[PDB]
Amino acid sequence: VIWMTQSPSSLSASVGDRVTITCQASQDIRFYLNWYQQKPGKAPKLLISDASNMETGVPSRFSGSGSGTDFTFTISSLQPEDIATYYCQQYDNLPFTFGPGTKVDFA
Amino acid sequence: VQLVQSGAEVKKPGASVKVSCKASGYPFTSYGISWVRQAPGQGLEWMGWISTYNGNTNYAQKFQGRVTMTTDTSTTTGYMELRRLRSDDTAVYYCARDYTRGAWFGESLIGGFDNWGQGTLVTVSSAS
Amino acid sequence: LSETKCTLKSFTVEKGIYQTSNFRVQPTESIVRFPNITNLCPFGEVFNATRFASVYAWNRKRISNCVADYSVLYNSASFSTFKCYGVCPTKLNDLCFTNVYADSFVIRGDEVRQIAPGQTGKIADYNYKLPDDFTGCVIAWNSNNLDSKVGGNYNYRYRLFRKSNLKPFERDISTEIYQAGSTPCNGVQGFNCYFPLQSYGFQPTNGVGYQPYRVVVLSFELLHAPATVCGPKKSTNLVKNKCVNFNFNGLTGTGVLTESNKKFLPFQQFGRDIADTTDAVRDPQTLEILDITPCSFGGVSVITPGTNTSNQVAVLYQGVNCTEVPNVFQTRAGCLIGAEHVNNSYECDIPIGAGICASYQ
Amino acid sequence: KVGGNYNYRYRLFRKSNLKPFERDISTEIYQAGSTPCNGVQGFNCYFPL
Amino acid sequence: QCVNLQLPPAYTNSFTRGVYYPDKVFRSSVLHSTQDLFLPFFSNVTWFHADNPVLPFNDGVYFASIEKSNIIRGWIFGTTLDSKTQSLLIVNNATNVVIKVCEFQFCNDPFLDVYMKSEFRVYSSANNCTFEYVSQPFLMFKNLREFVFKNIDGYFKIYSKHTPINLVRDLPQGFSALEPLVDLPIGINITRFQTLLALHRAAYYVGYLQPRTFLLKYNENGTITDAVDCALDP
Amino acid sequence: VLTQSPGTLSLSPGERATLSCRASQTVSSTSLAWYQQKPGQAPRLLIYGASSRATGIPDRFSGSGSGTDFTLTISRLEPEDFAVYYCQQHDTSLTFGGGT
Amino acid sequence: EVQLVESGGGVVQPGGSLRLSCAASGFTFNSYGMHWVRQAPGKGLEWVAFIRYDGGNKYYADSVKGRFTISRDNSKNTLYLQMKSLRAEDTAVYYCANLKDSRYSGSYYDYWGQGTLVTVS
Ligand SMILES: *[C@@H]1O[C@H](CO)[C@@H](O)[C@H](O)[C@H]1NC(C)=O
Ligand SMILES: *[C@@H]1O[C@H](CO)[C@@H](O)[C@H](O)[C@H]1NC(C)=O
Ligand SMILES: *[C@@H]1O[C@H](CO)[C@@H](O)[C@H](O)[C@H]1NC(C)=O
Ligand SMILES: *[C@@H]1O[C@H](CO)[C@@H](O)[C@H](O)[C@H]1NC(C)=O
Ligand SMILES: *[C@@H]1O[C@H](CO)[C@@H](O)[C@H](O)[C@H]1NC(C)=O
Ligand SMILES: *[C@@H]1O[C@H](CO)[C@@H](O)[C@H](O)[C@H]1NC(C)=O
Ligand SMILES: *[C@@H]1O[C@H](CO)[C@@H](O)[C@H](O)[C@H]1NC(C)=O
Ligand SMILES: *[C@@H]1O[C@H](CO)[C@@H](O)[C@H](O)[C@H]1NC(C)=O
Ligand SMILES: *[C@@H]1O[C@H](CO)[C@@H](O)[C@H](O)[C@H]1NC(C)=O
Ligand SMILES: *[C@@H]1O[C@H](CO)[C@@H](O)[C@H](O)[C@H]1NC(C)=O
Ligand SMILES: *[C@@H]1O[C@H](CO)[C@@H](O)[C@H](O)[C@H]1NC(C)=O
Repeated sequence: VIWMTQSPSSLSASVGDRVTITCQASQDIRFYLNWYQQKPGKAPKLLISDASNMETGVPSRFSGSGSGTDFTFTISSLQPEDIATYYCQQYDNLPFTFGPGTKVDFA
Repeated sequence: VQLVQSGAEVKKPGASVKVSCKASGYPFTSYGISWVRQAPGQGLEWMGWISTYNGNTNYAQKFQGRVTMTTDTSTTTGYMELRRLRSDDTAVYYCARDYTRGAWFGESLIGGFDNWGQGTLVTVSSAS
Repeated sequence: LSETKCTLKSFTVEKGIYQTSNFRVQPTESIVRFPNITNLCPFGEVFNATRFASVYAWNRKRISNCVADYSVLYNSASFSTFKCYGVCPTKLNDLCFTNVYADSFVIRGDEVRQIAPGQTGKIADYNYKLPDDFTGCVIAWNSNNLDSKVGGNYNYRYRLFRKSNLKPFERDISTEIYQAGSTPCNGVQGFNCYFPLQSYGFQPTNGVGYQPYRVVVLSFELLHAPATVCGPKKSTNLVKNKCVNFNFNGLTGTGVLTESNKKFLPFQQFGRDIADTTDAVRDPQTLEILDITPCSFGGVSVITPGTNTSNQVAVLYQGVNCTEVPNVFQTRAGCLIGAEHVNNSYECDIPIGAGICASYQ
Repeated sequence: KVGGNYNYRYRLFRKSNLKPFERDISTEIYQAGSTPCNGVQGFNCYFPL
Repeated sequence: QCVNLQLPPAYTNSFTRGVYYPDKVFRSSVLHSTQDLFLPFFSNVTWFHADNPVLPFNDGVYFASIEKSNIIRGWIFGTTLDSKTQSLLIVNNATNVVIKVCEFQFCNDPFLDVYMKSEFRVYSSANNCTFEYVSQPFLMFKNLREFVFKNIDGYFKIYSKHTPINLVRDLPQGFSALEPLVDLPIGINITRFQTLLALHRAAYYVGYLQPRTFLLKYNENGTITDAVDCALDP
Repeated sequence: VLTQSPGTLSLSPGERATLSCRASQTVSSTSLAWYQQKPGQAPRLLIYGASSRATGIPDRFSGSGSGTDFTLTISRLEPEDFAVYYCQQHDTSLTFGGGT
Repeated sequence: EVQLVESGGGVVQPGGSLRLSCAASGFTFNSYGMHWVRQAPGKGLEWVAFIRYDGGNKYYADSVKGRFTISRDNSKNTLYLQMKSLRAEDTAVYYCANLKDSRYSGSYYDYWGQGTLVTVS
């Protein structure tokens, strides 16, 4: 089983700030990683697939990069609508695994 | 793996001290427990060894009749008691996980004291 | 109907009843039941010993009442030899035994090949003998850095002389004088009188075949008794009255489990049928006796008029209740699905069995 | 080579065995424990070749 | 402390006696054929009065006793019966059965000295012990106690049965199977044995087992209720 | 009895260090170990079995020896390598050296 | 247009069993492999099981493997999860989803249902 981890567990940031979230895989998963954003009471929404591929409809302020065990998700300029928990999921090998999730607060 | 011990204690001469050693992060009964003493500014002195599996013990010649070791397998904790305390027994008492002797057969092994604790300071002064 | 056409290997099918397949109830879940052992087996204290015994006086260590992880041994890069007989080391990690014995000693490299069933030679014959039906694993490694000395380590010895070959698992430590001719010795060494044990020349500069090797032989026995040794075990809850896959103390199979009325005596762990299959077991944790019966199965027959009359069919599930199958009629022949039962009577058209016939009306 | 020919290498670490005729030339860091690497070599983090 | 305290043999018929469970697998409602060391039917069994000589062990022993006073406490099994070799000592006391294997230096005529209180006068020394086992007493109208002793592949196996008896200087007729009692991983040779009696300040029978094929009848409850000794007659 | 030398080894950072331990009697290589103790801290095992590295110990540390003469070496002293080292044997009873 | 609707949730006792289902519409259900994911209160997401488009190969997480069964009916456009030997730890909201994947499911689009709560008490 490939375990997933994230850092930090939580962060606080204001509107206009740059937000960086780190995801790590227990083993090399190439570029095969999905990034999901979840708000309370709702199902998760996909923002990025295959490490860097942006989903249609996702604002350009969002990005991501990385390979192997090392992946980063970035918001270049945080908006008030971006307060949510972000999860990273590997789909390289079954069973599939999600990370613990990183919580973003509004400072 | 983590080993923890009791806090510092002060005793009068002729009394006795019992030092605990709680251990976790490994199969407790697979490894023995060793005890080492170190007086201020002094080198390391061995006190003895106990098997967590069968309760078999071995003691250094200076502590025979003075030291008793016991193990609680339900709380994964070792203990060592030193009797007839003297002022020169003032020292830090360390507990470590042992791989110099087998727990089941009691034979010498290729290894050492793999994991140590914080050490319990015992002071033996008549004056408070 | 398509299955009937394929079974008969024909695109046209005549009126009749045809067996086309067999049905079988599949396991709803998989359950594992191993002994409740809290201590791990002392393998570390066997292989990392500071000193090892000689081959003439090999050492025996009994392993019992514990859990064993062989994944640390087979996957180790430290071993030069790891040969198993009667069992796979990768499958050993989920088997159970009544006892495991670890035989340990030191020999020269060239003698390692003698540590195997059916072998002969100075070691196989006079020092350490394994049976032809030996089950277990032979593990060995070079110890030139530990058991050799610059001036030679004559602390290790072997038997050179004997009257006859040893039986399996025998240990002979006699040091009395061997008479090689017809004239006796008086306990005194001399012509035709030799001390039976010889020392090994163990120097660090010696060739590979001459250097010392540490050997551990793991002998595995499975008598009819509560297993005292089991590999890494993950146990599950016990499920009854349903088709399940099970593993009881290393015994794998599939079937329905129920409380048994069989009066087992305390020393009994299981029963057997005339087919040599197990039909009852004792649960290794609760000590409850369970009956084992395999899951419902049987033939599937398709009833049809000729395809030149109709493409309609009915299906007979032979020997089962209609309630276990997933116009449903229960016959003594089994469950008939797709046919309408009527209270009239006619001449038999397509025979079903037990007085029941079917026809296209 | 007299000083050693380190031009030739082999894979020492992997998550699982290769299927027949597979070829893997990834150079990313292998995590051997439970703590992640950050692409950085260190404790429980080893370059696979 | 050892204390220094031959008659012609008497014989009896073992009609259908000494059958035991060959293995631990449950069977029922079946006739099962087995080859093992069994006491032949209607054999001539040696009868002693508790007269305690050293006897040969051969291939295994069927032992039985009839008593109402617990005189027979145990047995000695071994080869040399001295400190030169490992010997097996089996004794019963008021609370437990005690089993030891050591280089015992046995007395010339070993016994247990009874005053309620008892003292063992069995051996003068017990060096280099290799095996020890303690449990509840084996043994604990007259009491008929039956045992089977086997030593195969280093394993010393004991089977037993206990019933009342109202007969006098002989063994009863009828079928009764002996259940497994203990299986000890001792690893020693046995060629001779002796009985251990409690003497204050009963009778026993000895038969020998042979390699015989039996047909055993397991009833609906999985207990053996009948048997045929295939080599007895046509 | 185990004895070590020098009692105090004076070296600058970046330098190679060598520490000796000697025995009153022959000690099997399988029954010797080396430890390090930093100021205010419990001892930690560095080497066991004379020449085997303990878990978590950097490549800077190594050792060798036989008979009555054993050595601990550090290829290059880092600021964290400045500590008191002890040699131990458990071939007969169990004893420690005086430390260096 | 695309919808995924879970049902069959509720409260059950420990050691019991429960059958969950997910109706699908607006998309080619019979073309995609399907996943189950659960989320305990105050916790992150946990992947449960996957089934291929043809209803053949099935996969499970170690936490549910041997207890839970995954199945589907492509004629009724419905996904199912059959849970047995339930424990208190299984209390969670269960979601059916078509997770974007370039290796196994071949899904280009990512869809999730509304979720159904299962409580073990
Ligand atoms: C012997 O000890 C070493 C170091 O602790 C370990 O790597 C090795 O696996 C041990 N061997 C066994 C059988 O435990
Ligand atoms: C399991 O543990 C129980 C006590 O919790 C004990 O009664 C039982 O006999 C054990 N089973 C086995 C096979 O040892
Ligand atoms: C098949 O059906 C046709 C009428 O459609 C009939 O004439 C023919 O005889 C039938 N063949 C057989 C073998 O019954
Ligand atoms: C199965 O069929 C038999 C009659 O053949 C009936 O007695 C029995 O109750 C049925 N079992 C079930 C579960 O309906
Ligand atoms: C056949 O007769 C039974 C009563 O014997 C009745 O219950 C059943 O409904 C009848 N079925 C048909 C098709 O007439
Ligand atoms: C019994 O006989 C032996 C052998 O002669 C002798 O050594 C022992 O002292 C005698 N015991 C008594 C009580 O006389
Ligand atoms: C019986 O033997 C056991 C084991 O040696 C001992 O503990 C017990 O006290 C003995 N009983 C009596 C009455 O001597
Ligand atoms: C055990 O037997 C050995 C000979 O194999 C003998 O030298 C030794 O003295 C015996 N030990 C005791 C306590 O008798
Ligand atoms: C035990 O019996 C075997 C087989 O006859 C024999 O080789 C061995 O020497 C005997 N050992 C003793 C102590 O009698
Ligand atoms: C088998 O046991 C039952 C009680 O469970 C009893 O009624 C029956 O008579 C026994 N059969 C025999 C032959 O003893
Ligand atoms: C095809 O879809 C129809 C509903 O439009 C359904 O009734 C039928 O069973 C489906 N067939 C297959 C093979 O899925």
